[PDB]
Formats: sequence, C-alpha cells, structure tokens
Amino acid sequence: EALVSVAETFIKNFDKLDTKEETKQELMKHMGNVHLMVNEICDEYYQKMRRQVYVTPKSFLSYLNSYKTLYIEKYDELDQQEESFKIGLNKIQEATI
Amino acid sequence: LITSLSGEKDRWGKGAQDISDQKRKLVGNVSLSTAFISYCGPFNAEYRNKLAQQRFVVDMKKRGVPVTPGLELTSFLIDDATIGEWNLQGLPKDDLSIQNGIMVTNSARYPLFIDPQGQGQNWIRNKLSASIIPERCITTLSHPKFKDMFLKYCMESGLTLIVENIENEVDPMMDPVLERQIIVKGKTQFVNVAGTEMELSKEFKLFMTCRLANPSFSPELSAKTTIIDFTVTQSGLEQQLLGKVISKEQKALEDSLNQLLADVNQNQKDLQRLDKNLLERLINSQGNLLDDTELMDVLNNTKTQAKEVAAKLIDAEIKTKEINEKREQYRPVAIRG
Amino acid sequence: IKHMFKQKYFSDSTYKVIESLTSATIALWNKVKSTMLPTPAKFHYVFNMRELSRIFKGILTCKKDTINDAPKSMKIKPELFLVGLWRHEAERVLADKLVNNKDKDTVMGYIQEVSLESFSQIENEILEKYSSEKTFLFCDFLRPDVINEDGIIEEEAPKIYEAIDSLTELRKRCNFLLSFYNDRNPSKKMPLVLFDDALKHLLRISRIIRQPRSSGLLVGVGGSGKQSLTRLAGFIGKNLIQQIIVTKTYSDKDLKEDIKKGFDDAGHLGKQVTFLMTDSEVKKEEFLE
Ligand SMILES: Nc1ncnc2c1ncn2[C@@H]1O[C@H](COP(=O)(O)OP(=O)(O)O)[C@@H](O)[C@H]1O
Ligand SMILES: [Mg+2]
Repeated sequence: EALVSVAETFIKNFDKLDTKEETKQELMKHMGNVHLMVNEICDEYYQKMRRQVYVTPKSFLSYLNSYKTLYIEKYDELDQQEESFKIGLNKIQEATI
Repeated sequence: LITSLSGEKDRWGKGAQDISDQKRKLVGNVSLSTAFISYCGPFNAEYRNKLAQQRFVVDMKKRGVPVTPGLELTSFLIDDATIGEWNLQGLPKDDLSIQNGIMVTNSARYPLFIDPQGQGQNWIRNKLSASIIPERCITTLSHPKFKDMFLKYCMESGLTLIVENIENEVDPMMDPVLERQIIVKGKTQFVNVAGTEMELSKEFKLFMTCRLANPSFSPELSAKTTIIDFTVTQSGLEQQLLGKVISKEQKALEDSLNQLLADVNQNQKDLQRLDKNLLERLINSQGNLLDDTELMDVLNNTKTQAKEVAAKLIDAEIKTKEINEKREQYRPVAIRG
Repeated sequence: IKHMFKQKYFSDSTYKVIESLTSATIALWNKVKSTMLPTPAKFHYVFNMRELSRIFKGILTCKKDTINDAPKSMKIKPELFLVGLWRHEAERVLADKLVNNKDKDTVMGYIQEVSLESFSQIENEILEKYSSEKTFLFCDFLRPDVINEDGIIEEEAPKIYEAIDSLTELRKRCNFLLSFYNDRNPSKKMPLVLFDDALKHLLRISRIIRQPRSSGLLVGVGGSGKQSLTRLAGFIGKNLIQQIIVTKTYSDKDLKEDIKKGFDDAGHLGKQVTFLMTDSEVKKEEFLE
C-alpha cells in the first residue's frame, strides 16, 4: 500500500505519460508489486546462492525516476516518428482523391 | 496513380498503426525494461530470467498493462550496431555481459562492478579510452591523498576515474559524490566532500570495481550505486565459446546473415528517404498531379524498394532459424569447453 | 493515576476502567516480556520498568476533558474511548520497538487478549471496535485551529491529545502541515508523500518529541523516512530543530558548544529543542558518548 501510494503521486507528476486512466491505476499497482517481488527474490537468492542483495525504499525512488527518463526519451522518438508519418497520411489521402 | 498511391497510403498507414500500437505497448515495455536496469544487476544469469521473465512478465499480463508479448530487452533498449561496438571494446558476446553493458549506459546511479577477474573493468578501460588517462585517474579506495590528487582533479577536469579494490566496505567521504547532491552556484555544480566544496563537471564519471566473488554491501551502499555482477560463470563462458565456435564452424552461413542484416538496415533507411522525398515533393509540387513526371517516377520507385526490403526480411527470418538450428547442434562443444 | 484522574469528574463506568488500566498494563507487560526474549539480533527487545513509565506517561498526557468529550467528538462511550487510549499507548511503547511484522502481530494478540479480560464490563464493545487492522491513533496537532493567515494571528491551536478515527481524515491535516513547512522553510525543500505507514511514523515521532523528558531513536535501513518525518514533527510541534554540521575543522570541542547552544535554548529561556542525529553526523564514536 506504501509503494503503490508513492507510485500514485509519481504518475500524477508525470504529465507526458499518455495512456488510459484505468491502465495508470494498473501500472501504479505493478510499480509497487515489482519492488516487493525483488525483496521476495533477494531472500530466495540468499537461501539458494548465499549472496545478499539489499533493496531499500531509496532503490524504489531510483526505479520510478529511471522509468520516466527512459519513457520521456523513448516517447519523444516514437511521437516525432508518428507525427512525420501522420503529415504523410493526410497529404497522400488528399492526393489519392 | 490510384493503384500506386493507395499502395503508398497502405505502407504509411500500416507503419503508423505499428508506431501507434508501439506507443500503446510502451507503458509496459518501459516498466519491464527499467525494472531490469535498476534491480536485476546484482543477480546471476539464472535469477535475472527468474526476476524478469518469470516474475515481472507474469505480473504485467495479470494487471492488464499493455506490453509486447516477447519483448527482447537487448533489441528494445539498445541498437544491434552498439552491441557490435562493445564486442570490439571487449564486452563478451554472452547475454549476461550485454545486459551488464546496457545497465552501465542507462543507470542514473554510478555503476559498481563485482568482477573478481577484471572482465567488466577491461571493458570500461577499452571503452572511454578518450576520457580516461593511464596515470592519475585510476586509484585504490585507500591512498595517502586520494581526495586531493585523483578525485578533486577528475571532477574539476571531467575525466572518468575508476576506483580499484573497493574491498566490500566503501569510505563515508565518497557518500556525497554517490548521492549526486549538488549545491548549484551558476553552472559550477560544487559538491561538498568531507566538508570541502569541489567543482564537479557534467562530463565526470565514476566506476567502482569490487575484486571479490561474494561481497556483502550495506543497504545504504546498494541504494547509492547500481550493483552489476560481471563475474564469468560456466553458463556465460558456454555462450561466449558457442559464439567463437559459430564464427569458426559454418562461417560462410553466419557471415552471409551479418552481410544481409547490414544491407537490410541500409534498405530500411534507403526506403525512409524515398517515402520522405515523396512527402516533401508532393506538397511542393501542388497542381497538375497527372503531368508531374519527376514525382510520378518515385511513387513507383518506392514500391520496388518496399517490395525488395519485404523479401529480404522474409529471407532474414529464414537464416535466423537456420543458424539457431546450428547453434543447438554446436551447443555440446561450447558446454563441454 | 488515582490523583491525575479523580472519581468526581468521571462517570462510575469510566472510573471502573481507570482502576482497571493500572492492573491491565502489568498483565500485558508480563505476557509480552515472557514471549519476546532478547537475542544477539533483536537485542533492544528486553522490556524494563521504563517501558511501564512510558505507557502511563502517554495515558496521563490525554486530559480528563478529552475522555469526557469522547461521546460528542469520537462518537463512542468515554469508558470505551479510554481502552483505545490504553491500547494505543501500550502499542506505541511495546509494539513499535519490534523489528519484524510477525513479532508485532503476536504482541497485538496480547494487547487484545488482555483488553478483553481486564475490561470485562465493555468486553463485547471493545472486541467489535479495536483490531490491529483498524486505526484509532492519537496526536496533539489534530486541531486545525492554526489557520495561518499572515503568520499565526489567531492565537495558536491548543495542543490537546485527541484520537483520529480514519487515516484519510488525518492525511488532509498532515498534507496541509507538509505544504506549510515547505512555505516556511523554502531553502530546504521536502518533497514527501504521506502513505498510511508514514503518517503512522509521523504521529509516533510527534508523540516522542511532545512528551517531556522523552528522547527517540529511529532505526531504519536508510531512505526509510526518518530525517524528513522528524523535521516535519519538529515543525508541527513548534519546537526548534538542531542538527550537527560535520566539517574537518569541527571536532568533539565544537560538538560540546553545539550541545551548549542546545541547553542555552532549552534549560535557559524555556524553548522546546529537538537535537537531531544520524549515522552521517556521528563522525567519531566519542560524539555519540
Ligand atoms: N514517501 C516518500 N516520498 C518521497 N521521498 C521519500 C519518501 N519517504 C522517504 N523519502 C526519501 O527519503 C530520503 C531520505 O530522507 P529520510 O528517509 O526521511 O531520512 P534518512 O536519510 O535518515 O533515511 C529523501 O531523499 C526522501 O526523498
Ligand atoms: Mg540513508
């Protein structure tokens, strides 16, 4: 509930993230459910391999940031392609008529 | 023209429908990538699959987050050319080291390496050869004047210092560099280090190479820096050797694919010019579309290029099946080796 | 307890629970001390008679007038209220120490097992209301009487120790106090989100800062919410934060001067002062002595 509540505030701050409002509420839960799943594996990895990987609430704030940086950048590439496509699809459709 | 244009529209349409579909799938795609970069680093090859392909992928489908079903990480995050470059630098061909390569480039936190044998170090030395200097850039954690000689100089200048022999426990004076907390005055970006402000350039880089098999780091340390396991495993050397055998045995087949893929990536770019050239020139031309011979020519010329590319991307897919069959047949040599 | 709470002011039913409090906490304390044993890890677990003092300190900081105002404010019998206060202060002393979430859920059993048998007269009305899952938390700053129009022009808020029924009702108050801190302290911004578990930690800190002769010790892996929630609790609590400035010139002599400025503020003039320390601020072990 904490990780999901932190993930809720981060998605609201994220203005360039363009998706369904339903999907954003599924993402919030996923972001959090990831940070638990890593702690669950960190404990499993110590029992099976005797290696201790430590994940802290600071390492969740790092994930959320890292998520936005790669999204913003990857959306900027995709969005400028789709706009260079979409200028095409209008002018060609007019040419066809 | 009606037959040709409707053809040209249906090539544009289908690509936009794929770019639109790629944006819909991006929310999951980025979530499944960025989770891998931040968390999966410190684990071995077996557990990175468990932590990503068995755990996160299962969560996505259940939650209803739009994600591409396969989502090959290596393909999505970095181009196939830049993988080729790291191989020349000396990042091995095996899947684990490629991922370790991606984590170093994409991580906002300063990368730490676990490598007991400097395979991860020998890569970050060969790469960043320009911004690294042999003398007065590499130091150990403990040096008489570590701070004033190496650290202070490498920040001021903006040179890529590589901390050697970290030996588990990190010094507390380094903490405010790792945190990246900056008291900005203009554009200097002065960072206090044991109560002394130091001019940090944006082009400064830090790498921290542990030379121990199983180092027990503190949660505060693991949160400040992205830990990456660069240790050579039997499973990893198997994948390296299997690359080396396939380069030697059935070389003619493997090389003809690398030549084809490289000529395919060219013809994708070459078709991106001609369809662009049409868009640019069909607006500029305007009236009397029937007489416009210099436009007319390219609309039929785009189609032959679009037909050519399509027929290489079918033959490309056949040669990836053919080489993967050989990859299974010559597996026994590599896993024995 | 018999001096601080007089028969005259209370109902006959409320006062039968006030007499029960003194016998109840001991029954609980014996159960909790017998079950949670000190070990190499979980060394602090050992329960003294400081941990009895500290329960009652909390109970006696809730005034006679807020217990008698539980039927109007909390909308529960005042005798029922009183058990919630007990349960809370019993939890804050005993259950907060506990390192893992499994050891907590054992102790929340003992606090319910005792509350039913000690308070038999209201057993059926305790059992239905008070769970570990359901929240009934206490804070001095609940009262929104601080309007903050061109500073604190409208007297101040009486810092009375009142119960909050829901975390959502509290979040609106605690989010308001966070936004107001960032206004008053603009140089050092504090971008923080108050999730259910952070609110709970803020109250816990703003209890420990609010009790007289009560220091704290916030043990967390790091990035856990300690320093941020402390400075907010110190802001809300209207007391002066003090933090050690670590420089290579600064030594055990300069600490002593920074502590002396603390006593110059605290013992002299009569200001509440909340000296803050961390792993980072302890340069050498001698500072911690
Ligand atoms: N709910 C939260 N939202 C955002 N940041 C948080 C939250 N909880 C803790 N933090 C982060 O914790 C970091 C350290 O502060 P804190 O955890 O209060 O102290 P400490 O350094 O002692 O762990 C801050 O950088 C802050 O951003
Ligand atoms: Mg910390």
